[PDB]
Amino acid sequence: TNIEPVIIETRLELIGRYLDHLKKFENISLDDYLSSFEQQLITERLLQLITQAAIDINDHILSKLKSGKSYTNFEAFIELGKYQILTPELAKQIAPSSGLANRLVHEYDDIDPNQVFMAISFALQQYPLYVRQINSYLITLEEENDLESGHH
Amino acid sequence: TNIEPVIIETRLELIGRYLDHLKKFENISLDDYLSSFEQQLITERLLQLITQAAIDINDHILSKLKSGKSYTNFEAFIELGKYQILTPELAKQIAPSSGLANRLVHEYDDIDPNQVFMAISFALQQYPLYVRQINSYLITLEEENDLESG
Repeated sequence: TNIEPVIIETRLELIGRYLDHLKKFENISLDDYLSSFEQQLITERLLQLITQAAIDINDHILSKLKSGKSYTNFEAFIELGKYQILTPELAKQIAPSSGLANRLVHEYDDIDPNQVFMAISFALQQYPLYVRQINSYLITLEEENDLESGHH
Repeated sequence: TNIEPVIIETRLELIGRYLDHLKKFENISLDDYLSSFEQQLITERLLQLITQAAIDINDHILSKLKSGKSYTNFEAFIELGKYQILTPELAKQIAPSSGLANRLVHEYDDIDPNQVFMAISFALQQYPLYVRQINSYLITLEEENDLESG
């Protein structure tokens, strides 16, 4: 209806490409990761852009569904889970990771690579589910719109 | 004055680490760069962190030297040059790179690697001078602090 699918689809595509490259680190050992600033830089940027892309999708959706309402990045995930856009279970699991987009940008003097190593596996598990659920939401909206007004 | 040297020293140390790694990309060819997403990710984050660290230093300095006044990231560089904390020549050269910290974070769907490639060379030429000039400024603060005490 009011949401613009191209803004969302573009970001879902980028998240897919970011995840494809992040998956190359799925089996890296702790020792190898902690020894390589270069691999930390790659994964930190990928995690930052995945989470920021998801934040931008969420803000756009809520700007059309809950116009004039303000949400923190954490609250935005939970609200999508309340309205069946994400499952409440995924929303609650993935909402903490929303702080990564901020800490990797502004708390660069305080990045513990042991913690980022864990965030890699959490993102590879959670954000493919996020992409599929947002994508399913788009399909449902389009179907409901087609049913309401005939084929588009 | 009310400046906390630890804030500036920690960011200068981080900029030094980032520049040492960015230096590994000083002589790469553009065609290879365009073909490597991993090279683009590494250099993008290094440029983002260098510029954000400098912005943070500049914001701290000006929050004490010009409290109450607000500056954009571009204007913060120029103001430091105006007060000879940086040279006006370096401040003018380096101020446009200050937008990198925002574009690499929020305009991730609109990054031209050809422009980032150019930004590598600019940052390798300009931010070593920035680090030296800020370090000279810290020394003047320590000298002043030595006078006020002993």
